[PDB]
Amino acid sequence: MVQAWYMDESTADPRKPHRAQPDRPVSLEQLRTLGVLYWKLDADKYENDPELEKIRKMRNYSWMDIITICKDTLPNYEEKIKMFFEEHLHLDEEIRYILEGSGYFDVRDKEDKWIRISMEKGDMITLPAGIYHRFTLDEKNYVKAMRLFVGEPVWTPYNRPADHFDARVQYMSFLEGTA
Ligand code: NI
Repeated sequence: MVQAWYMDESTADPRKPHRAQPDRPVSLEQLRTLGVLYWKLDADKYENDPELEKIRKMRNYSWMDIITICKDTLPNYEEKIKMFFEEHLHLDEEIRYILEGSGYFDVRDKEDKWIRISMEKGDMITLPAGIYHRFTLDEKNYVKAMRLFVGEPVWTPYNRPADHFDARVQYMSFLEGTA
């Protein structure tokens, strides 16, 4: 089962689990109140999976590619890794389906406290436009992820503060409507 938790107060070593003590787990239902949605798939089948196709058609995920984050293969690795972990938002959904390996997507809750989401092979997530978030590898230091997009992609991050954007305003309005 996909795991998420409130983070501790240490600012060192982003790749460690950083579980708050005592444990404060976060449920998929609480994540939905933040607009964060999740599906579980068989990642071995990703090249030809009717279940993935059902989600892509439902959600209008008409575009995809594959990215591999590995200290060796990935160009500008050190710079990209730093960028990924900077708190930012996008004006579009951020949709990621983990094909191999694992990593952490952190999101702000309604009180602007960090929640860490542990994503592993088979896990698919969408972070809504406007949500403040960041990504890091975990201590296994490897992930292969499918990126999906509603139409032709724009990857631009806006590092916090980015509060003026319509996407952020609309997201804040969405938050008023959930539990
Ligand atoms: Ni992002």
